[PDB]
Amino acid sequence: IVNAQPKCNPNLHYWTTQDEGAAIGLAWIPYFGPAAEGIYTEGLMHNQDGLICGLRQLANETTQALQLFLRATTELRTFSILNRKAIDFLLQRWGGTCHILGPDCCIEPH
Amino acid sequence: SIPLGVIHNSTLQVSDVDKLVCRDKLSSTNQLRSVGLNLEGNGVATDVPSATKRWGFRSGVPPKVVNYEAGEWAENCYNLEIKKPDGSECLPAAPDGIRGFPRCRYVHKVSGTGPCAGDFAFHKEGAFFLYDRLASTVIYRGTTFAEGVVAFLILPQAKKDFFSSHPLGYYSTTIRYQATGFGTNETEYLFEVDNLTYVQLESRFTPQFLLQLNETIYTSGKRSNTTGKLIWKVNPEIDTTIGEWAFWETKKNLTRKIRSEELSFTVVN
Amino acid sequence: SIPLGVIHNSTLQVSDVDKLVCRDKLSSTNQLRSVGLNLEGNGVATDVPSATKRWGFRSGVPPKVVNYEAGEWAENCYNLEIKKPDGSECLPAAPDGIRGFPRCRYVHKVSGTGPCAGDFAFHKEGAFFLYDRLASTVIYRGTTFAEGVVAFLILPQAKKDFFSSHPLGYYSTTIRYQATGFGTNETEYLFEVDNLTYVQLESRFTPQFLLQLNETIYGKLIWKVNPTTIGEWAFWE
Amino acid sequence: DIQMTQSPSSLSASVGDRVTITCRASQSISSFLNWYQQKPGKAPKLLIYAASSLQSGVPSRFSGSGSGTDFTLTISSLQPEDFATYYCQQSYSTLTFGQGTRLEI
Amino acid sequence: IQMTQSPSSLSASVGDRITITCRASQSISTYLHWYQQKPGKAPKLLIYAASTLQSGVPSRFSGSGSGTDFTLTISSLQPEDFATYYCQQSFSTPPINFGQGTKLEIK
Amino acid sequence: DIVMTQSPDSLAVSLGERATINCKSSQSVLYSSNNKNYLAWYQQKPGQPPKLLIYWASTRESGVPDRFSGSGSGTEFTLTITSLQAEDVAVYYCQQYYSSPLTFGGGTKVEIK
Amino acid sequence: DIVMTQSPDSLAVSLGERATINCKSSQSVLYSSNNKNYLAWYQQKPGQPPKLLIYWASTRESGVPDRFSGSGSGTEFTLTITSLQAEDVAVYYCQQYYSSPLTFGGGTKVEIK
Amino acid sequence: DIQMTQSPSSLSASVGDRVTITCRASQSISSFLNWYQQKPGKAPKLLIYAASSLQSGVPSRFSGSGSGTDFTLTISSLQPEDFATYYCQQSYSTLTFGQGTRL
Amino acid sequence: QVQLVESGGGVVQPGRSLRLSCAASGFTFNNYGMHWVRQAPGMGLEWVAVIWHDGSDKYYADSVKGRFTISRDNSKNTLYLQMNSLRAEDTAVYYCARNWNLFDYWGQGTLVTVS
Amino acid sequence: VQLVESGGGLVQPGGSLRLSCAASGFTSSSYAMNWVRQAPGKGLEWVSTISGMGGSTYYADSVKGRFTISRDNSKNTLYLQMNSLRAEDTAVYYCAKRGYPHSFDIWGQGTMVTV
Amino acid sequence: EVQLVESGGGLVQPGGSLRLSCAASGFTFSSYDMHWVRQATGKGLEWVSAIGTAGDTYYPGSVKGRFTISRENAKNSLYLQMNSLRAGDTAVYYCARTWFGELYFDYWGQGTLVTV
Ligand SMILES: *[C@@H]1O[C@H](CO)[C@@H](O[C@@H]2O[C@H](CO)[C@@H](O[C@@H]3O[C@H](CO[C@H]4O[C@H](CO[C@H]5O[C@H](CO)[C@@H](O)[C@H](O)[C@@H]5O)[C@@H](O)[C@H](O)[C@@H]4O)[C@@H](O)[C@H](O[C@H]4O[C@H](CO)[C@@H](O)[C@H](O)[C@@H]4O)[C@@H]3O)[C@H](O)[C@H]2NC(C)=O)[C@H](O)[C@H]1NC(C)=O
Ligand SMILES: *[C@@H]1O[C@H](CO)[C@@H](O)[C@H](O)[C@H]1NC(C)=O
Ligand SMILES: *[C@@H]1O[C@H](CO)[C@@H](O)[C@H](O)[C@H]1NC(C)=O
Ligand SMILES: *[C@@H]1O[C@H](CO)[C@@H](O)[C@H](O)[C@H]1NC(C)=O
Ligand SMILES: *[C@@H]1O[C@H](CO)[C@@H](O)[C@H](O)[C@H]1NC(C)=O
Ligand SMILES: *[C@@H]1O[C@H](CO)[C@@H](O)[C@H](O)[C@H]1NC(C)=O
Repeated sequence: IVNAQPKCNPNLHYWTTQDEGAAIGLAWIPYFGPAAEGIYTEGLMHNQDGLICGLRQLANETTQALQLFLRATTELRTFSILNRKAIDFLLQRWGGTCHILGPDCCIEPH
Repeated sequence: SIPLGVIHNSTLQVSDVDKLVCRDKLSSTNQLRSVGLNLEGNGVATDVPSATKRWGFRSGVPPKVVNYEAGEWAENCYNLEIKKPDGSECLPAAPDGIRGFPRCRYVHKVSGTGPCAGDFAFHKEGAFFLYDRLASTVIYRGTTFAEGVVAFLILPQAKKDFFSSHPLGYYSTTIRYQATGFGTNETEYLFEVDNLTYVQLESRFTPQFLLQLNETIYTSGKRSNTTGKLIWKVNPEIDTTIGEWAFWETKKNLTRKIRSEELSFTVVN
Repeated sequence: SIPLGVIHNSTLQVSDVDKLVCRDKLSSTNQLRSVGLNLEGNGVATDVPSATKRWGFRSGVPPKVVNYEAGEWAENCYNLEIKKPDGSECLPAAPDGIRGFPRCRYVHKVSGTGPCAGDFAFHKEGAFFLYDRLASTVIYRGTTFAEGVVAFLILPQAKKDFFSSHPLGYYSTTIRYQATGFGTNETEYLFEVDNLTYVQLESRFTPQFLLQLNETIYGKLIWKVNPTTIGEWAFWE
Repeated sequence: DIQMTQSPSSLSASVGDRVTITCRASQSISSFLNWYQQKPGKAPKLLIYAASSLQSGVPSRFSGSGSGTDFTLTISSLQPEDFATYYCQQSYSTLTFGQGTRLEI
Repeated sequence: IQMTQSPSSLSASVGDRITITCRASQSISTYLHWYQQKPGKAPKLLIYAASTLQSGVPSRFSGSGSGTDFTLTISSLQPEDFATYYCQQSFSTPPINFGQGTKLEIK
Repeated sequence: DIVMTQSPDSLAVSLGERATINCKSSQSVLYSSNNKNYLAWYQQKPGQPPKLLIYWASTRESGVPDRFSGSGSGTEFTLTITSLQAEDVAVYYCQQYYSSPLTFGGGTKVEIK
Repeated sequence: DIVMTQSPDSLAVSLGERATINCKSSQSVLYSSNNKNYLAWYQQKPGQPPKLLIYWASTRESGVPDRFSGSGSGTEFTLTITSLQAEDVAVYYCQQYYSSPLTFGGGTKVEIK
Repeated sequence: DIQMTQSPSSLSASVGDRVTITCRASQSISSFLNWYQQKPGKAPKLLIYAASSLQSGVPSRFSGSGSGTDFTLTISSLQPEDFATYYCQQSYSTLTFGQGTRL
Repeated sequence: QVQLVESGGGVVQPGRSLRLSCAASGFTFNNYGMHWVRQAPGMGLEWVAVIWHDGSDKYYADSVKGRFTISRDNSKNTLYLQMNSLRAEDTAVYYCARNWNLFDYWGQGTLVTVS
Repeated sequence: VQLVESGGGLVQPGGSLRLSCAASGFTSSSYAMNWVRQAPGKGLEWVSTISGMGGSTYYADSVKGRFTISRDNSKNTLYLQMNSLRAEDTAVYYCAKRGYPHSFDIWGQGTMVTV
Repeated sequence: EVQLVESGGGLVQPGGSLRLSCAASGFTFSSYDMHWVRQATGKGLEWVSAIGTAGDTYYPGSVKGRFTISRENAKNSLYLQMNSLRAGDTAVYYCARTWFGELYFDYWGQGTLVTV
């Protein structure tokens, strides 16, 4: 739970960049498009306290690893962490020599 | 080996690197997401006097930045205009990509002079300063930022369940502060009601209180005078504490309203 | 969700991510390729008076850049040196990485003055300005660019016939223009045949006709020049 | 979210008179409105594209004016055939049609 | 800066309808406060902002004013009400001055 | 460093009509973020400490009469006395507080005619 | 283009009394990497080629007597003659080798009294 | 890495006395030293949050002193329950403990 | 149920310092500035002194600009009026008040006679 | 408010042992619990710690490849899976909860592991 | 209200040292950043030193090492210690107070003249 952390915000009001599929109008074009302020979208995840609260805890926990990773990297701007997580996931599950019926390899018959 | 949270059935299970659990399915990179959650949601004090204490100046460490794809609305965001007491630059100018935090209920704009020991300003709590989808470890001059931490998430099944719709107005008000001795224990702040009127600032004062104070000064504070700029000490003379609860807390309802008469004003000098 | 085109058996079928078709194989990262196809190929007018209409100035939108590994020869390329009537810069200075578009048969170097409402110049049609393997949404001062659109391709099965060999001599001619009121409908162009001699532009004029205009002529002089339809065919035709 | 509003929800006019139909946008859309007339029981047909231009083959009588926020469609002469529902489509974002206006005698 | 209660003294019946008015040198925007003091007793506040009443005050103790002019009205008098009253400005709080107030007495 | 230059070294003008002192900075002191000009104007009467007149290029000090009007933007600035009076005779200075070395322009002396 | 301006055009000081020549540069000539100022001081006695008194702002040439001491950092520098003997009457020049043009400031002439 | 050294390995004092126990770090730690009191045969108890802050419920007689490289702990009155051994932990890197000090 | 209890008083001949204390109960002393108001035997009440909520800032009436100094200790919920200089006209009852802007709560007075 | 340790016993050199630390009065999921080992008469050394949710597992240099530590947040229990036990590991083990400078604050009663 | 008084001016031999003291009243000395400003007789105002709230000292190049400024908050006084004074330093020295958090000098003390 998050009572280790002093107060947990029950409501999460999230702003995110717009989905690629939703926009169909001729506002994709940069010239005719929204300014930097307007690109964002809105959402509220108030209904589920447990997931978002757990999430705040997870972010507090992960910051240490994130900081150490930033210290090791020479990146002025780091945008590859998600891709590195993806390649780690694939390299881990399917690195090689994966038994058809084994813990190491996800593959399952039928 | 940053912890990568896995969302399963609206329950957050942090992933286990070694286990390579069969259940979790990562269909595409869209499912992967980075979330920047504000510190204000964590119950930390968010008023500028306390918040400045957490920020600190150090030199010899290069600044680093990260991108968070999605972020949380922050009640309080800070924009710093600090200059050294001789007028030298204290905070590095923003790089081209860096832009102000997108959604802020209250922008605390602090302009003032403080000792600036380090090349860059760093968060003593280890958190990042969030700028418009970029999370930095260093404060940048004149760009609205909300201090926060970045969490990496594997979203569930990409079925539009999460961060695609609201399962279920942007009006940002700038609270302008002036500060001396910024970044040290001996720091004093003046809330700037208007050009000629300033109010001494204490941690107790919350943004709603400050806006109410601005109204009270305007209506009946005799702010305009030929003496000079007026610095007012203010105390809400009400038995209850001012703004103990957090913004989410109790939906900020049934909260005592401090009518204009309750506030007491004296001139510091 | 950028559309990805799979080239199999010399036929292009855009990849259907949902169907997870197993005909395509991505043996190596080399098979993935980003090709920048010039806008002139689609058939739009390429002369400076018409092309300028597409370019527009806007503020508040950050410039973005994307690389394209391979590109196409551009019949017409544009170099812009537009200054506001003061002399204040109108187009951002080229960043370090950006370089002029290579393989341009004609470089239309437009220099002049025009109102510049926006911080940056953008393409109204939504296309990208192509710079030496970097496609940018904005125009950079002094750097040759060709209007184009980037496409992402899965090359066929490492056969390398495509884009590593030609399945089946670079000379660049710099056409130079002087312009006023650039970026607005009230824009006037006079082609610089020589230091002291200029010819006023019309939309119909093509690079070939402009090149002969130097021969035709023989206190700066502006010449109105009248030569049916000229260059109705596209450059390839 | 762009909100099309067609001001004259029901307009009645006689033959051989000018009629203007106005479609308003919640926030500015740069000349991206489109006007479609729908005869009852038949497919809608495009009349004005880009808020000003006239699609080929449309009678010249139809004309439109464009702006960031406010748009107007002007039928110079209302011959009896040009009596139908007229829709304004905003193409700036998410392609929302207007409520529509049925012109009648 | 100077606050005056216009009626220097007042006398009235036990149930009489009586009002008092306070005169301000400047213009006070609803910042007048009304205090009632019984003889040989601690003064007690009545009206916070010249309109808003205190929790324990009797309803009849209702007054209103704005700007320079402020008034305190007693709809029906009572035996206990026969006591002095005071009005205070809030604009210039550092030099707060109390002025002699009407001595309510039987008529 | 910004070097401040006041164009009229001495500005003899008769009482009651406008007097304008022009101030030029080597590079502009208009900050982009707040769009506020970091210039101040100081009046030094003979044998008194200088007293602030106009700050933020245009904002006036509380004590200063409305006769002292300041204006300008970017690189160059000006101070205008709408109606000069005998009491106004003094040396008027510029300051730019936009940079590391605080610099005052050479003084401009106004004298009645 | 760094331009050196020496503040006293002439400096009449009596024999045996300290003399100071000020040297302001348009741009700072302190180099961050080594934190040593790229300036040199030259003495041109009348009728002779200039002589190199001080280099690196403070370092003194071997021949130069201890009297000549150079100090300062960043934009502005000074050369101090602790005791001015009569044989030190000359014209003293600055030099900046921080940047391309290698400009010299206008000379400062010191005259005994 | 940094090496933690408590200067007094063992010292004996009577009740009611002023005693200072000093823990020294080879390289400076930014006030990240926390003190532990271990009763003999019982699990250690935290004393000082970080160099100076005194843990809630620990007697006020214990006083935390901190500095960049050298840290000290002082027992005000030496009650018998406080006669137990003490430890110093650094939190700059690797969370090592100094060799215990015996009263 | 806030109770302000005055203390001290007594009879003092002019010129001897007298210390007055108003006890505070039932409210948070920290966030309320307090007032000292003196009511003459029959003449009427005149304000004497006020202190800020934290105790830092204290204002006095013109008559008593230097003679009387006011102080409070937040820990004990008590305020002290130091009657440094005593004159015969100072004889009156003294009242403490609980709020800076509005004298909402007055303690039962303490009688001070200069004699 | 209470931490309970179990699993200690006699294990021959090599082999594996599981130490179970359970939390009473605390939601262990929230707090990052730690294991500290005290060698008999040779002081205390920190052996491993876990993040609250279990994402981050941290080990000492000595047991970097030997010990696997995991948390079952559902049961408020911590498991330290010692493996390939060595001679020096014959020491009491304590489980503790993180603090302000990564400081062990609440200490559960130690359990003894002997090789 | 705000009163700044300068003291310690006088005649100093070239290469000697002088200490200037600025007393302050009518405002909270600790909060505000205090500056010393030099005005030569014929050269106009020149900024010569700055002291911050925390005791941080900033100087222009001319007096970068020669001048040390100090503030002692308890007695509401500002101190400028001038060392190795040269002929150029002769001027009227003002102690100025910048407005809270900004660099314009709202209040100037009555100047003191030092001659070298
Ligand atoms: C992720 O979440 C964690 C958990 O909430 C955050 O941890 C917080 O860290 C900040 C700073 O890093 C702390 O603020 C400090 O407060 C100190 C005052 O004492 C506090 O201690 C208590 C914490 O209680 C826990 O630890 C103690 C110590 O072992 C245990 O006894 C207790 O059982 C808990 O295990 C609070 O309960 C108490 O109310 C106080 O708040 C300050 O001393 C401290 O440093 C100040 O002084 C230093 C020396 O001068 C100076 O260097 C500092 O700059 C500062 O001025 C600091 O203010 C929080 O107390 C702490 N919370 C908890 C619950 O531990 C973590 O910050 C967060 N990280 C991110 C990136 O989000
Ligand atoms: C602020 O920190 C400095 C640093 O040593 C110290 O000297 C000063 O006393 C501190 N101020 C307070 C009020 O503690
Ligand atoms: C509150 O401050 C704003 C500017 O921040 C001002 O426009 C407004 O007038 C103030 N409030 C009132 C009631 O005047
Ligand atoms: C150019 O465009 C402007 C803006 O729409 C318009 O006012 C003007 O009439 C146009 N002129 C021409 C010649 O197209
Ligand atoms: C003509 O202009 C070119 C540049 O366009 C220049 O190099 C050349 O010297 C010029 N010649 C004459 C004769 O002006
Ligand atoms: C404050 O100053 C600014 C700049 O001169 C001005 O625009 C604004 O109206 C002023 N406001 C007040 C209340 O004086």
